[PDB]
Amino acid sequence: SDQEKRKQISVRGLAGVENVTELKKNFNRHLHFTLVKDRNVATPRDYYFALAHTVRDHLVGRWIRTQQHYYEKDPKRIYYLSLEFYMGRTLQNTMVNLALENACDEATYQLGLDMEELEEIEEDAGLGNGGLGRLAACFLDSMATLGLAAYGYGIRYEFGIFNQKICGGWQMEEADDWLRYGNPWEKARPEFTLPVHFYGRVEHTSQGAKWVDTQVVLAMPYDTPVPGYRNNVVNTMRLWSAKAPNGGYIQAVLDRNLAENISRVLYPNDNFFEGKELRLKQEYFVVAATLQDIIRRFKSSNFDAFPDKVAIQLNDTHPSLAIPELMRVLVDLERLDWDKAWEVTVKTCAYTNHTVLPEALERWPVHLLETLLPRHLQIIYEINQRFLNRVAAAFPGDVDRLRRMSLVEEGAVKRINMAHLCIAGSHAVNGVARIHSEILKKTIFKDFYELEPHKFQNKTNGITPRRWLVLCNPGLAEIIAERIGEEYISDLDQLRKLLSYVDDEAFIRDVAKVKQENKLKFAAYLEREYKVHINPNSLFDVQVKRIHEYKRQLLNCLHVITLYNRIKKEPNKFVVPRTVMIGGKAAPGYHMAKMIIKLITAIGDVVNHDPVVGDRLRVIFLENYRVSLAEKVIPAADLSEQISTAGTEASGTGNMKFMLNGALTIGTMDGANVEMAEEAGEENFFIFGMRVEDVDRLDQRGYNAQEYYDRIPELRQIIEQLSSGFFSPKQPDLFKDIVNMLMHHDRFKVFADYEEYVKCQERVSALYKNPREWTRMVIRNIATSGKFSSDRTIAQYAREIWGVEPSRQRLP
Amino acid sequence: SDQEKRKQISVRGLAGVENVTELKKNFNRHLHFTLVKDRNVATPRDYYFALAHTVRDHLVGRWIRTQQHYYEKDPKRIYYLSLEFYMGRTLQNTMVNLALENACDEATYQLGLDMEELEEIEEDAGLGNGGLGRLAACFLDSMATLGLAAYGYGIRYEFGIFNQKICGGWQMEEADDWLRYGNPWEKARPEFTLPVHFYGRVEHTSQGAKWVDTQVVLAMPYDTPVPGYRNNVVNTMRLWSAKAPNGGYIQAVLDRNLAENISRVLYPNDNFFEGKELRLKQEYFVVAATLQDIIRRFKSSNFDAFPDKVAIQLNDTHPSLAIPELMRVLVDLERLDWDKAWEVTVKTCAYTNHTVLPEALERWPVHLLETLLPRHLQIIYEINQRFLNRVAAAFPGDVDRLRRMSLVEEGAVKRINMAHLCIAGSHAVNGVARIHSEILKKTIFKDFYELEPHKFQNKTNGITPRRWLVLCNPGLAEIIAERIGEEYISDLDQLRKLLSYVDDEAFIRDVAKVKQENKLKFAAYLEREYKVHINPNSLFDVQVKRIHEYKRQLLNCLHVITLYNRIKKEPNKFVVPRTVMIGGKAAPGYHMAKMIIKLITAIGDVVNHDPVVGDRLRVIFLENYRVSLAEKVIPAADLSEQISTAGTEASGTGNMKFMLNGALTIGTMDGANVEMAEEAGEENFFIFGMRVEDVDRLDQRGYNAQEYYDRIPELRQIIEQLSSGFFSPKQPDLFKDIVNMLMHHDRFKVFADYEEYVKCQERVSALYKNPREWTRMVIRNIATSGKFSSDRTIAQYAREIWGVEPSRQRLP
Ligand SMILES: CC[n+]1c(C)c(C(=O)OC(C)C)c(-c2ccccc2Cl)c(C(=O)O)c1C(=O)O
Ligand SMILES: CC[n+]1c(C)c(C(=O)OC(C)C)c(-c2ccccc2Cl)c(C(=O)O)c1C(=O)O
Ligand SMILES: *Cc1c(COP(=O)(O)O)cnc(C)c1O
Ligand SMILES: *Cc1c(COP(=O)(O)O)cnc(C)c1O
Ligand SMILES: OC[C@H]1O[C@H](O)[C@H](O)[C@@H](O)[C@@H]1O
Ligand SMILES: OC[C@H]1O[C@H](O)[C@H](O)[C@@H](O)[C@@H]1O
Repeated sequence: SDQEKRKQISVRGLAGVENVTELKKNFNRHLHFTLVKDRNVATPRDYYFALAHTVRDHLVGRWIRTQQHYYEKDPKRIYYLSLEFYMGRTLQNTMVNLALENACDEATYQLGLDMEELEEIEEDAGLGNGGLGRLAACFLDSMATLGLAAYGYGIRYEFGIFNQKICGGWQMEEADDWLRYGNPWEKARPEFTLPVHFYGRVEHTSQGAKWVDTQVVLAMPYDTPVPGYRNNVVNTMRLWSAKAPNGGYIQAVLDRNLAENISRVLYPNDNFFEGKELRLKQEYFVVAATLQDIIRRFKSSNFDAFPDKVAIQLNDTHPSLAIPELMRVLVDLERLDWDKAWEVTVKTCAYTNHTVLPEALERWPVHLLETLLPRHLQIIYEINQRFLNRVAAAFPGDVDRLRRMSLVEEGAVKRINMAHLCIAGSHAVNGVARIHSEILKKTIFKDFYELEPHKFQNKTNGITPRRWLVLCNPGLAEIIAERIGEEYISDLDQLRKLLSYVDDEAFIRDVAKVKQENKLKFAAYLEREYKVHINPNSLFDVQVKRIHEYKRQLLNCLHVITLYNRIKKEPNKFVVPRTVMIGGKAAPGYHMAKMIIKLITAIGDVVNHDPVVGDRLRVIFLENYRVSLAEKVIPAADLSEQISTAGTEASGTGNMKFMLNGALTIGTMDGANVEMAEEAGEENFFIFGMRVEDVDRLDQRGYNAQEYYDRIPELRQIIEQLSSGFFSPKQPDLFKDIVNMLMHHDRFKVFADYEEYVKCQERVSALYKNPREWTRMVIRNIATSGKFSSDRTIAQYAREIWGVEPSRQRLP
Repeated sequence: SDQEKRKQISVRGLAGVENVTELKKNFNRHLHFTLVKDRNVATPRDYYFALAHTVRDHLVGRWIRTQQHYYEKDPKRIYYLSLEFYMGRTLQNTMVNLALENACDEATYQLGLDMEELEEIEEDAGLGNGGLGRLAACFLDSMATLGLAAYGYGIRYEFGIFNQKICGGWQMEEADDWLRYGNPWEKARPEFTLPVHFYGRVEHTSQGAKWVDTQVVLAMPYDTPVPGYRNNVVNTMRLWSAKAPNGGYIQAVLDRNLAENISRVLYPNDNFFEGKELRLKQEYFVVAATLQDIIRRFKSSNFDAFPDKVAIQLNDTHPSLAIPELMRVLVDLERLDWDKAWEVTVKTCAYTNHTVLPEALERWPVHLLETLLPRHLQIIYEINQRFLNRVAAAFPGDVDRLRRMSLVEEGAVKRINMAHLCIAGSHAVNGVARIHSEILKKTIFKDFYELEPHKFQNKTNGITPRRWLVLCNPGLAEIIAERIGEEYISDLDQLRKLLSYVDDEAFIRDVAKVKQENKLKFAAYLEREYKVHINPNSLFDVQVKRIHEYKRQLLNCLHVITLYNRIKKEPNKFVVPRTVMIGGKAAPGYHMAKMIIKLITAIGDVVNHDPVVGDRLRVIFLENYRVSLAEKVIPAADLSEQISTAGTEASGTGNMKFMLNGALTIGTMDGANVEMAEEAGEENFFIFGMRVEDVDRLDQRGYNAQEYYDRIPELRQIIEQLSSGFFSPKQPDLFKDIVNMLMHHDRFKVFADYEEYVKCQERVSALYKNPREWTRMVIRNIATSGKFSSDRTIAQYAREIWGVEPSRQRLP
């Protein structure tokens, strides 16, 4: 009795068995009881929510069963700490991974509703800037699919990356109010709310140190379910929200906004460090709450065993304060000896590096750290002293090495090198692509690689075949399925078997048919939503990624102006029609990035209206590039632009998405491009330009852009056009900053790769002229894209860093 | 087909038929799917939410059916505009009105849960300061119960009235974060979001005037269901929330908080005007959005008919901008002639006055109005000019009358008298108690009553018998029910029939038994929650209401010190044991109110620890008085203190609650006390002190507190104790401001009513000494409390102001 009567309360029976009748029944229940509406007043958005709640209900039993499972079994837990999780939309993904897509599609059909229309109502959960943010998302999906006891931990931003609008040809930022109509996926957990401390001071009492007189900010966690692919595993992504703890009364209540501002906006910087105190607060905020929750879970089914039960993966140095914080907790609060604590910390943390550009790495001024986090600075100084002691003993006499390896950067404004803090406090440091990891070992982290070689590894990036194939390209996924089955969805290497079809006329016809369907669908979408007309029988040339000088959208710009100038030169000469699409967001304070967007639209303004050009060349800027737009444009792409200066793009992931969806690649030997070319065969790739060794040689003697300008007539013509106002009649000097940079301050040597890039593009169009051969080369690409699935990347992280074994065994 | 297939989507079948099996089934469903939890980790709060969602589901069909009904039938609609709705808790109330209380009680029993415990988790929706806010709430309940097509319209405050804490004997304010764990009762309605304009300027174009260059703030509505008593009617309370429309990017996103601050906190002023611009914004905010929604609904099933279809009731002058706003819309936007528009407006609006104190009435400086609402000020000036033209024609030559009646108050700081704007723009003005309405006609609104007698009415206040009897005193409700049935719950006049039992020994025994049960339960609650010990066999003397000088808690203080001094004087003389309880909140900036709370605790500090006093007298301050505490302490009260200075308390409603729950009343002939004494018979009341005419006579010759001090030795002793530090040893002069006010600046003549109050209290204890006679007098009170049910008040408003007929006919 009594407590035995509570056994009734169980998940036991849900919405049935996963079919049309019960689904309709539940959609209906949600529309009336959850949305408090009826068919006469229900809005399209209401229907979207009704469907989303019905689908979400199917996650619950699994979600509860999975967490119960980890509690019972008690496996080692993996914690992915990141300040970004670029999740995109959740509805379709959930349906696909739960195998409910068809049933929901039919149930919504019988209720007279269009599921595709409804899916379009959901907006992106854009809590990320780009690559690094999307990687965390793909990683969450793969860890679930591989049955790992993994937890994603981040910040629940009220405003994700800004929604970009184009006005007058310029980018305009708009707050991304994604939580306006609520979020049907998350579930707040008040009872796990935790306190995070700031400022204050340190007093050294008999016992040890004490952090006193601090300002408190509460951290309320919101859980979002992350379903693996058809294995009945539902993992959790826990995002923290800032809440005030509990000039006059009114102002005091209005001032609660100050403390809650911590989780207000995602800083829109991609590959760029901005030392704003509010960002430092966000970083400490996610770290402090996360570590408390991790230790709680550890204590609930001493610390010697911590590393055998916990793995903390730092996505970049953003959550690096986890190192000194874990030490603070173990030493100050748990009272362990420093060295035993340090052993535990190193064994627990591992650091992932995503870039080699100096301006993209974190170096916090010590004055900012001493006032905001006084005891963390003290602990960092002690970590530094003991680390420097070790290198000094390993390399006696080498004082300059000590200076280079120090966690503290002396100078006008003393700063703390966070990357150095991470290497010292992690048992594994990793690059995200073979070439990148090697560059780390030879340049920026060389001193560290020499002191601790065992620490450095590589983990080439990947993307999830679920969202990036099954989800976004059903057509491609089905034709691949009719030939080889469905086991590839969680074993991408099986795509290899498609090589056996390279000379199969049916498959060759099908690959091309799927592509043109996608091209047609994308063209329809652009005309409907933006009233933009694009020629579907043109080659879709696409460069989508954040706007950057290192990504060289400018090089792409030089090429399209070349294509235009050549056409005007010889109007009646045939050219492979092209629709050149460039999309991506610029960071608010990045002037050159904003000028590049303006140059792109400016070029289009001339190119797109020249009668002699007509249907032959069209240049368009894809506004507001985000995960959901990627899922639309990537599958309709013919040519994938991956032209960063060799040695600058650590890996890239968009490159992999384009390859998986049937596009041929034109790029440099940079990042993962190297490994992708290796996988498909350089003969099936369009690699061009300088190699890393080539830019290094140019650096040794000095890069003189004038040389290339004096030697290339076609290049001179374009700069002359830019400078004279040909692309900006009403404001002739509009692009003088672009021209000046290119001519005298180009760190990314655009002119040095111009000629080879233009020639390589000539060969791309030569191949496109032969559909049969273009398609056969495409098949050889898709068939070798298997190594780039995040399931592979994750399995390596698991076996070589976390010390846990992946698994595709389903739960009941 | 197609659109005929959507007929399936219907409310048709819900959670069954209203019994235990289906209720358990649904509680369970909600716990797993809505809270995403299971019995092993569910917290008590989770269970509370599970139960609340299950109950809420029963509201939906009715809620949808009711609104559909008003749309089909299209009755005249009544709009109750108020800046406060003191709703208290919703769970029990909903269960009671839907007749689900017993079933939920049993279903939660079988699931091993304690419903009472769970109900205690819900916190008050304290969006009100006191009387005026509670009245709107009681009114919402009665309008539903009387089948009126009524809509409550207000602001969804993020923070209601502050939670009061007592520290060191002083009040400490704490933000009331009532939406922290979410609100299971409300349902946001994004699609009805509306724009509200501020600042800007006015330009007079050919056509007419135009309000241009304004700052926009969006208004998002949240609906809360309000169920009538067992008639299947569910009306709506629509509360507006402020949302920003869509120094750098980051700061710009952080600055969205500024516009959303409008709906952040309820100003904690009770009977006091504070001219803060943020308050003016809140007032315009609720008015502008509300009027747009009202006109939308009007247009969707010309303006001549507006008054036949719309009634706008202004709760005080808070939403008075509705008058100039309705004119702005009709003239500027709908292009109607001024006079036809004015006719429509007056016929549509009616104003309710709640006080006569000058400091409690709204007078907005014109500079504040010209910058924030430039065209409203222009319209107010035109309304003034035309109104003054009418009085001038009605009273030729009377220039001083024009000056007194003007909507504009000249002087150092020109201001707009909002009460005057309301009378001019309403077809009915009303006081809230017979004596109050008459005072309006003879003093403050005299000039207006002389120009338009037909306009002035009275509508004596009431309280709802559902929440204030059935809900809070089940014991009393059941014994009354065993004698006369249940029809009284929506026909309170039937309580009259209990007079037939005044000499019935069973009923007499039962009334006293119910009271002592409540006294016992309250004593248990105070010891559990506050570790406060009170003697259950003492007479519970209670004064709960906001702390004010006009309410004279100080007079009550003088009495308890008298009781103490008399006991110390003659220790061995018998006295009726008393537990004097005083509770209520002080406005943050009201110094005297805060000193009074401190004096109360100070007195307790001495009284409660004197060994010779022992169990005989105990003085306690009930911390954080709010609607849910009222429901607990009022039913356990023996003596209800209603001692405001005659002519100051417009009505009062707590007085009525105490009468309905079996407490005898000690008070002045003020507000509704007059009508309550009339109903039960003054012989069954404890009326004392000066009457209105008596304070007026004192005012004519001058109030000299020194006279009373020189003539009353016992009074002199107390002031001497206060002044010397007897109640504040460590800070002797702590209460010098209280003493100084009483001696020389008492606008409320406390000393003038001291002697009569003390004697009247002697007679109260004389009666208490005789339980049988105390109880019989109590019966005569409860039996005549019927006129004070808000159902009566509302029926009068309906028939004499709104022009609509009440109805108890149930819906299916
Ligand atoms: C006690 C063991 N856990 C478990 C079986 C959980 C569960 O049943 O979760 C389901 C409702 C999705 C879960 C959990 C526990 C308490 C409140 C809320 C959650 Cl969410 C967690 C966690 O920290 O999140 C567990 C853990 O490990 O501490
Ligand atoms: C079209 C007629 N109305 C009606 C039958 C309603 C209804 O079915 O509401 C149910 C979901 C609780 C209701 C309504 C209409 C559209 C969206 C949301 C609501 Cl809530 C209202 C309103 O303004 O609130 C109506 C009105 O009058 O305009
Ligand atoms: C995959 C992805 C990225 C990363 O693209 P790269 O070309 O590797 O820089 C950026 N943004 C979005 C929306 C993505 O989907
Ligand atoms: C009824 C009520 C009031 C009004 O009380 P009066 O004594 O009429 O001023 C104030 N506060 C609360 C919580 C109430 O329930
Ligand atoms: O590692 C994930 C991604 O992180 C960053 O955004 C890098 O610029 C990119 O090259 C890398 O692919
Ligand atoms: O009208 C409702 C209430 O409004 C105010 O709070 C008055 O002080 C009170 O007397 C009245 O009862």
